[PDB]
Amino acid sequence: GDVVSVADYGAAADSGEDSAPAIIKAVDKAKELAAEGKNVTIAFPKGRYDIYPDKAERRTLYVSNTVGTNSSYKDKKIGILLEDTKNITVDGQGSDFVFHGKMTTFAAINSRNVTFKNFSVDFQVPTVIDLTVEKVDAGAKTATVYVPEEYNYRLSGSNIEWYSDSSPYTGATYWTASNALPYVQLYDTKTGLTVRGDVWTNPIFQNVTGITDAGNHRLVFSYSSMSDKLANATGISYQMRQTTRDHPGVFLWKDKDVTLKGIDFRFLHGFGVVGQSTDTITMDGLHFGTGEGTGRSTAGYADFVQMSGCKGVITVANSSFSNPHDDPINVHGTFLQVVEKISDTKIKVRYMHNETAGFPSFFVGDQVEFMTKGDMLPVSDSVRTVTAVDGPDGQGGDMGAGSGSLTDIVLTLDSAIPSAVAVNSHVVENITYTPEVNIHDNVFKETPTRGILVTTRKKVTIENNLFDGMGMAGIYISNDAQSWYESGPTRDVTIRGNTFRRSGSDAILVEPTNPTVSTTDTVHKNMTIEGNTFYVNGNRVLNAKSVSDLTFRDNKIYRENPQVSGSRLFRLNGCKQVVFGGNTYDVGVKAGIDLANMGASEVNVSDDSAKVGADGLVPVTGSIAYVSDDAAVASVDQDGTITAVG
Amino acid sequence: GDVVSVADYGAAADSGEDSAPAIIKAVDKAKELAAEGKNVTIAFPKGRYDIYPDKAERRTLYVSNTVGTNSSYKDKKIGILLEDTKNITVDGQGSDFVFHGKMTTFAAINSRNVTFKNFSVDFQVPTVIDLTVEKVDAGAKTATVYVPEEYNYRLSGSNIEWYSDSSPYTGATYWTASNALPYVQLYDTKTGLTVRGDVWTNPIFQNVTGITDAGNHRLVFSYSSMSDKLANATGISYQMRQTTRDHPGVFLWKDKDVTLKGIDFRFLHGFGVVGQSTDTITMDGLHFGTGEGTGRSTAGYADFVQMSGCKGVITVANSSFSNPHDDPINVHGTFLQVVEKISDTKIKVRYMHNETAGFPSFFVGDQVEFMTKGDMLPVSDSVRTVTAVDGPDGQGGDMGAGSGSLTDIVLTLDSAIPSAVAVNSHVVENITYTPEVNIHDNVFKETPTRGILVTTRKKVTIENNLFDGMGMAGIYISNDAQSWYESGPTRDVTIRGNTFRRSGSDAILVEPTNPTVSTTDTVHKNMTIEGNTFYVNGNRVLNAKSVSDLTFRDNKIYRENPDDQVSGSRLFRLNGCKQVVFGGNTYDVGVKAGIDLANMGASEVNVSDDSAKVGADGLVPVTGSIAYVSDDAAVASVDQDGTITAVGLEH
Ligand code: NA
Repeated sequence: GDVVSVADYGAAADSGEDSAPAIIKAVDKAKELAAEGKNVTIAFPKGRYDIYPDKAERRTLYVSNTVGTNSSYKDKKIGILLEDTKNITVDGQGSDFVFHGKMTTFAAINSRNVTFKNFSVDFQVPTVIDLTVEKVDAGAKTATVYVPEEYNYRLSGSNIEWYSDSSPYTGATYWTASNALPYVQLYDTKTGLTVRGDVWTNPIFQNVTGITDAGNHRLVFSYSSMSDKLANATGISYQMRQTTRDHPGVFLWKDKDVTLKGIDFRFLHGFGVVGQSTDTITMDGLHFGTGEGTGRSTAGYADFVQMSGCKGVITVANSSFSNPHDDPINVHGTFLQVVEKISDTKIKVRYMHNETAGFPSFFVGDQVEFMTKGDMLPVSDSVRTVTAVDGPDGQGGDMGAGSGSLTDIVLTLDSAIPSAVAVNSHVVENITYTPEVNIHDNVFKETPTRGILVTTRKKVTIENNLFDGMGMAGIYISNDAQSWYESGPTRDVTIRGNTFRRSGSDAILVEPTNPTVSTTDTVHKNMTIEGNTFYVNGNRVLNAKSVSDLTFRDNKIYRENPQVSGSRLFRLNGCKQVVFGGNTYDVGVKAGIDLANMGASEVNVSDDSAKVGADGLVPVTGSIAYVSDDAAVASVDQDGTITAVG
Repeated sequence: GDVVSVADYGAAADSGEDSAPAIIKAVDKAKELAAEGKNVTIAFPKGRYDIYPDKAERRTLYVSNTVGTNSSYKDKKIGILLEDTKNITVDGQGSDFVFHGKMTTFAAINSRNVTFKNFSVDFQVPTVIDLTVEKVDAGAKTATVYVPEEYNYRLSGSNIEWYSDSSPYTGATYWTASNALPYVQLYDTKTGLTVRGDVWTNPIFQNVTGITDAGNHRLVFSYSSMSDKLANATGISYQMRQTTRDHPGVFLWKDKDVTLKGIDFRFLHGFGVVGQSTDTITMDGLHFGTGEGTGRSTAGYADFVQMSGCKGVITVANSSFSNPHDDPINVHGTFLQVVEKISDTKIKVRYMHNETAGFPSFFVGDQVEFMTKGDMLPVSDSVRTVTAVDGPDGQGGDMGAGSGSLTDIVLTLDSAIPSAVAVNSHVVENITYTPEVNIHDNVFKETPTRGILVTTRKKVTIENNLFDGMGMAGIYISNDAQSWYESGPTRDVTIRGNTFRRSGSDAILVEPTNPTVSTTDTVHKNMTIEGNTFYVNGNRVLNAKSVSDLTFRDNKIYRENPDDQVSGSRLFRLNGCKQVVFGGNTYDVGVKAGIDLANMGASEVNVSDDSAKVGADGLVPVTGSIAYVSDDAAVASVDQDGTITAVGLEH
């Protein structure tokens, strides 16, 4: 089909000029051709392109999991915007896109069969400031801090004043900050592990007396007092930032069949890639991670991939994720709480978490289901179809008659709702906007939080991924109408063929946040965890709450560093019909199962070495153990309990 | 009956002279008459009697829960010893006995129907040193410390040197120490609560730069800096001591029908009242606590009452317990571990904890039962009778052939032991030496640890007691072959009509220490908790592990401070229990009448006749269909499971 080259609309490769106006003109041309029925490629002759926010498209938008209703951030600048169109591929052809200030890099709204491919994404001055403590001198009370080339600063006594680049149009500085930015997390240059410590206390900026420029991108800080934190800082990168998610990194809203492939995300400001009310998104060969040509380490200001209230198939494939400041992937919807029963067929529901509000979670024709918050179980026979929606449209206007509030949506339903549905005790899930999820052949590393969060009732496959060094659970499946109000329950989860290394916590945590644990129904159903390799070092493999038909089979559990310290490998809390079979365990791990809110009759270990209600410490295999005559023998009984240590 | 007066053997009441020799002479006379079949009273004309260790009876003795085999402490001085006799009553007639140095106060060994009554027990210089920080001055970096009159000290430099009184025979001081003794616990004079903090770090004695005598029993300590601990020390009494239990406070070994009554224990050195392999001990009207005529606060160097491997009936009645340095009461036996199967009818068993060893836990004719340590369950059909014993006799000699070790006993059994019994995996309990227990109408306060420990298969009744301020569980029922090796499983426990106030932890904790939670049989059986009152403030009422036939009924649960998602624990936790019934309990508004479950499902728990909720908070809402709420208070809406659904402000 047709090719639209940005060079024909004012944007030369490697020009040092602002390409934002030319890109708008190229997109306008592409949409003209697409409206005639053509398949269009917007091509970027390979090179660097700078994209500034000043003249970029501006839209009022309410974006899941960012800033909720906050009027100070409701307007977004968007570097490349495909709006109300179809059949357009943005082909960077290997170009490097450099964005400026605070803005969204690219976005598609109300569009179908759109693709973004083959470019890198970066910011001139990233809004996460990565400072590495290269050496500390407790005697002189100094610290030598490496400041990457990208950042601009002015020294003023004991103060350092950070600033971005400036607008070419007005000379205004896009942003400034002073000394320690609000949040900091820790990347150990030695181990490659990223963790959250005390995120609100940066030891670089504690008791500073003066700063001097030692040249070659190094500063020397001087301190009145030498705290223990600072004394141990050698080799630690302190990655600091504001936490306001003022823009999504990428926004895919009310689209259908979106593809992102072959994109190198070297830095995303504000948030990650946000899919919202979109049918089918494919993410293939994405690399979230700083390049070779930078001393920076942060690639994400927050999460990498957020798929909120989507449907169709969400695919994440052949991609890598390194150093976000929050979870790499979260696929979820939003529970809204019943706050008024207007009639048997009409209810007002409310966004209860202050970072998710202001956009539609319901359209006419969608199906919804009601849940009781306390046990997080569905109301029997509570599926209804939406026949009218009055509330925010996500752009500052009204759907239907509107609701008068960015947090409230009035729904009319096709028949009377169950009489038990009441204000505050019940929430509503849009069950039409639940996606199938296929996350396979990816690499997750340098992550302080969880690896993957996924909560959908459709088919979930998490397969052949490597999780290396997740600071919290590798995979986390919740379902929550307590703090986060993220739906929904799972019905078909397969976790297969993954490897878990250097787990900072449980490898797999299933923890819906219901305070009431039902002993007769479960929140989640039909979960299979098979063929995985778990390297363990004192944390659990599986900690699962309120799952029925849970199978853990044919996995391999190895000690990472090959009376007994560490947790039993397994914990089950209010589960039903649990089956263990065919797993292999290294000698010396606690292949045992802690039980909460349930008895042993619901756990079948007849085909496995794991022990219910005991340590299950795995002894040497066979009837004869070969032991050095200078080593001690710990005798292990048939439940995996040590009886004596010589 | 005949009377033997200590005043006829050289004792002079209120003389300050050593009465130990006169007491020995008087006991020798009483034993003569007792052997003639007479019922004898040994009488003390009312007054103060001083009893020194120098000329007191000395006995090699191995004493449960003190120092085990340690040869440095095997010999005990005993102020009043009834040995190998019967039908003797020591009647103090209201006298005050003051002991000196480090010694056991009184003891009865291998004696029948003996009584001690009607005296107070104290030490000239107690071996617990109670120091009260009365004032702190952060700017001056000083603390003003009250030192009770009873203690002797000298200051040298920034050091304080403690010393006892001196022997009247040799002139030598019985003991000395400097600065902080090894262990300290905290009595808050404001609240009456006693706790353990960092017991190995005394803030009075960190960073001291000077000590000044300020007169009237006060010292001013000066410091190079003021730690947060010391800054907040005002009104806290720091009760410090060594921990070596070199003597039992009282020792009742191999007796039958012993009575202690109307005794005021103002201070016991070394350990508490120890019953050991004794059949029936009655304790009635005992008051463990410092009197009103001292500034001291510690009454016990460690525990108050230890009944180790006894049988018959153990009664503790009408008594009070204030400020020990360990649990007021522990009734238990000792598990010994199988360490050698010599034949199908002969085994060697071993004392595994280093503070309990060197004495017999088995006698010919006793019955024993075998347990698997992992799940702490009995081995089926494993009750056997002892036909021979080779091991320590408790005073440094051999029973039978001996065993060659103070920790090891060789038992011969009447028939072959079960074949599943093996070395190390199995332990033995003497089930003959398991007592009935009746603890009633007592008061427990000012206690940093647990109130009552009891592990016996015989009938247990804990009834109409007051527990106020226990730092740890009020009642603790374990059964342990893991660290402490204290037996045994319970079969008939009733906890009735008690009141628990200011509970530092769970009110009642049942926690055998089996690492394996058997899914079939329970460690404990038949436990009824009824008619008690629990004042609660965020801790649990009942935390029970591995009990079958557990009934919690007709109790009253009140909020301790009736002015105030939700903080505090659910009131109940059950771990591997069976056939549990809750019924007829009453709960104040705002308590979490909910039940946490571990290693068990909800169908084991019958709450049909109760408000408690399984697997939910069970927060108790305002009673009735109308709630009267101030229009400046918020409403928290509570669902049927006791879970909060919303918190308003707008009603
Ligand atoms: Na088309």
